[PDB]
Amino acid sequence: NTNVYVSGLPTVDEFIQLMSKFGIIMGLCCYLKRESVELALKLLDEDYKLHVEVLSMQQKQLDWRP
Amino acid sequence: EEEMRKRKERVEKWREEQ
Amino acid sequence: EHLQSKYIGTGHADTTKWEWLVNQHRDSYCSYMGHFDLLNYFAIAENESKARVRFNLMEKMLQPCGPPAD
Amino acid sequence: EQKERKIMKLLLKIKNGTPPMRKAALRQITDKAREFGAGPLFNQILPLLMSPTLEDQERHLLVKVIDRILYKLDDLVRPYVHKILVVIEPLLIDEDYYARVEGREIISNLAKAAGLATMISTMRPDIDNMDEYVRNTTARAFAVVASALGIPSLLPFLKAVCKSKKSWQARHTGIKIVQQIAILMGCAILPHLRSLVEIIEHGLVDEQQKVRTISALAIAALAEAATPYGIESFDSVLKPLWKGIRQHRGKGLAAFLKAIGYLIPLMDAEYANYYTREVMLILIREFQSPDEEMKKIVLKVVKQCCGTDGVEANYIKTEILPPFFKHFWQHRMALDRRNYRQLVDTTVELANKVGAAEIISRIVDDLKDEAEQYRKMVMETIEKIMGNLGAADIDHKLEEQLIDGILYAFQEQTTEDSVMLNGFGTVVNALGKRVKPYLPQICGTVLWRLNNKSAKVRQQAADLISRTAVVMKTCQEEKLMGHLGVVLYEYLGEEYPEVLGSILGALKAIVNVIGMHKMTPPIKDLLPRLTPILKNRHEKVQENCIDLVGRIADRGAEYVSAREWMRICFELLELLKAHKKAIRRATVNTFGYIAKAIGPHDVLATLLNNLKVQERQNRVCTTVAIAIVAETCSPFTVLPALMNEYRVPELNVQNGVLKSLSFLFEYIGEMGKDYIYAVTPLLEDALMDRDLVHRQTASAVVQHMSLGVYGFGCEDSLNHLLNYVWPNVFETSPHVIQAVMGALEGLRVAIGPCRMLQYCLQGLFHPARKVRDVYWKIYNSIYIGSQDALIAHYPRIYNDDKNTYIRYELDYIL
Amino acid sequence: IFCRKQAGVAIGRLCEKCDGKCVICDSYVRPCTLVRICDECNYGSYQGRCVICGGPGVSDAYYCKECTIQEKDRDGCPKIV
Ligand SMILES: [Zn+2]
Ligand SMILES: [Zn+2]
Ligand SMILES: [Zn+2]
Repeated sequence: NTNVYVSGLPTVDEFIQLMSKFGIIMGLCCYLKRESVELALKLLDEDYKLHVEVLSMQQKQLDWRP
Repeated sequence: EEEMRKRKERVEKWREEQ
Repeated sequence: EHLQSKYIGTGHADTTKWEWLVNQHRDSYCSYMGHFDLLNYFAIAENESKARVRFNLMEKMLQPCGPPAD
Repeated sequence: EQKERKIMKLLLKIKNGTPPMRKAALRQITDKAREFGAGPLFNQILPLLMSPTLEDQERHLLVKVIDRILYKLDDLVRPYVHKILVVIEPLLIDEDYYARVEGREIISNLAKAAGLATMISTMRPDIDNMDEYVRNTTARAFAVVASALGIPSLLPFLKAVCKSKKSWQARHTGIKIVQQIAILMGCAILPHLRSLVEIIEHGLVDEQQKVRTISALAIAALAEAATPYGIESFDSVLKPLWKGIRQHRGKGLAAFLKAIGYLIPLMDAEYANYYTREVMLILIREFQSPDEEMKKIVLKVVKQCCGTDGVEANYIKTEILPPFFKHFWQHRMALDRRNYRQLVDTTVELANKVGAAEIISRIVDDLKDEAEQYRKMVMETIEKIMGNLGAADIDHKLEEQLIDGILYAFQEQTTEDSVMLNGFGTVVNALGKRVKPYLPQICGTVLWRLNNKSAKVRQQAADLISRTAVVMKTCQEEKLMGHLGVVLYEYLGEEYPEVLGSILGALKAIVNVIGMHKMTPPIKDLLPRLTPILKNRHEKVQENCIDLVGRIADRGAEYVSAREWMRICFELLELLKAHKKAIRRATVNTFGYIAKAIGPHDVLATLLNNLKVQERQNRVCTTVAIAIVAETCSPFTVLPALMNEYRVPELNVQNGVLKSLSFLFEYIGEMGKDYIYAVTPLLEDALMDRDLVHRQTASAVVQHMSLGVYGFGCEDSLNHLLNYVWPNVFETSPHVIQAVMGALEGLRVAIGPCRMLQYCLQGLFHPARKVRDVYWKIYNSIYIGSQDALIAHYPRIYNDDKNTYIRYELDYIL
Repeated sequence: IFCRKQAGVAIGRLCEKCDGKCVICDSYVRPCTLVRICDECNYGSYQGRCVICGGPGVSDAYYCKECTIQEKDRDGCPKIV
């Protein structure tokens, strides 16, 4: 699952910018890929105290095309 | 507080030496 | 690539046996002229002076393989 | 008429459009030049050169035309020399250096084109002109004429001009030409020097003050150009100059003193003594002179005489210093920047010979002066002298006066001065261990200025800490350094980034000094305060903040949590690719510290998960980060994790580990030798694989492995990888084929040109043109790369009927 | 395209954005050999131009180690044109 819930929040404008650092996104969040959830649990926890618990073109953002 | 005490000493001490 | 043409002795898909060997021979004689030990070897082997060996190599630079194919 | 329009078309295609249009049009003008004729062609070109609108690069291209048409036209220019010259001459006097050099270039070309006799016959009527401006340009024209042609060629003309009895204006211009020749030519004068001096020599003796002045300036210019050689040439003029020094007054004497100042550095030590002493009887008298032009000269002559080897340090100490300090080291001299810089220089040179303490002891009494600008002058002089010579010469009683004065000057300047910051930092760093007794006074003075209300004034106080914390280490360091740091810790909330950068630059200087246990804002309080500062937009803040977080990671890793470091790494991650070189270098160094701090395992696991889920921008940043975690810590800790990411059956993660490996091998360089055998089987899979981008970047890994391991053996593993690179030689996609050429150009170095030739031979004459095109492209890279090495490696090719193809010399035996 | 005229005494320069990149390969790893540019590319307005982009040069341009090994320092004045 790529969906993540977040607590201890301050806007949507803040929230998306804040979470974009843990990986691409297609309160609650929905990442493209599962590993973003590992990054969020490691890092966005404690980041106020923030608190955290658990098509083609969109995938083509992860591509290494030159 | 030494800070201003020593500041005033420096400036006067020259104008006494002058 | 085009810029390789700045450098003599490169080739291309219509380079002939004669063109390629003439560059190998010219590069070889220039190498012999520079490498003092390789020039020593030929002077001793021919029993000839290093100055005449150098001169003979320079004379060979003009037409090292004989005339172009036709 | 229409061909003149073609000149317009050709000018247009030079002045505008693509470089081959310019090149073609220039070739057209230049070969057509004979037909166009000098008259019409210059009637058309000179209006452009006269236009105020013409850019420097347009003018330069028009000069690149003028040179070539002048060469082509040659003698055809002779009727038009006069007209051409008067348009060009003003360039020789333009303040723009490039407009000036361009004018000299075209007068040079015009003088190669036109006969010497015609240049002389053109410019001779201006020798005698009433306007000094006309004479001045004419003198510069003839100097360029002399430069382009032989100097001896012009000598017989100069010999007539300098004895032209009927006009002082003419004799004057002759000697201007002789001066201008020396200014233009430089050391190239030397073989013609005595010929030039013997043209001037009678002028110093003349009955006209103008002619004596210009002849003294000519001799100054020749002596300047000749330095240090050529004294034997000037033996003619030595007597006339002293006979003049003892007699002349005003700017007419300033001219003779200028000449002498350039002659004394040319002399042997015995003559340097005799003639310096001859100077001082008059030069000391001129120390009283009201004239700023004279004062400029006498400081120059002092600098030149005292800089000469012969003159005793004791002579300077006894006869120069007392009148010099009396007349120049006084308040009135600070008022003019010209005199100011000249006096500072002259004084520093006196210090170079006589010693630091002899000069500094005459100056330091004025560090405590009234005037800011005069305190600035002495401070700049002490700055320069102790930067040159250090503290060794200075008495204890002179330290006391230096430091008292330095502290007073700093507490006195109303506005932050760079000079005071320089002087204070220099003197403290020079004195070093000797500063120990004064540290309380220094610290109190800094701390006072660091509590000041002004932004700039606190910036200067923090800068001073930054430059001097190394000296402050000496004693009670924990006590003093610590309170300075607690004051700085308050200013970490600065509204001004210029200031904050310095606060950080001062904190950085403290942690490079203090043992981290004795920190007064504890590291637990320091780091959290810095974490929001890492995100500041301003370069100076980012540099000093990242670099400071660096020293905390390096020196005091233990005081903060693994997770605290982990969050810091993840924020630093994008700064690895920041625009500014300083910010990147700070980020690279300090990510390297924090990777040691965390330990490689979980920072790498975090980086490999980031490498799977971010945009191309941040994914390339993780490839840089993973390589830092390899070069720092252990490479052997990184590769096992990357090997496992490649076992994930998804093209995007697999492609990611290939970029990671490609940068890792570029980055770790010579360390790569231990790792080729381990990474080899991954590169087999990657280079056998169907994906175009796998094969592209596996080829890029092979380039960097190859260039990194050159000379450390491993050619067995690189030969093996060449068997998988080489089949890709017929790939047609731009990115894969350029990466394959890159790999082959790498392997040419590490396996050598012999091997690369052995792969080319069967394709050079293969039936198919599409094999030949590809193989000759590769061969040409090997050939350009390794032309002399290939001599040994070429195969035996047998003779034919018409042609000899054996190399018999290499068949010889000894 | 690269200029490839014979290089001279003039040192190549880089703007802040391109600072530390190798003109030939655009890598930022291990600058080793000072870039040298032809006089024409360093004349007047051209003087002080960034080798890669022609911007004001804040630092000296440096060819990387990988390029120096391959003798790519030797091809001629690497001013991009
Ligand atoms: Zn490079
Ligand atoms: Zn160039
Ligand atoms: Zn640039």
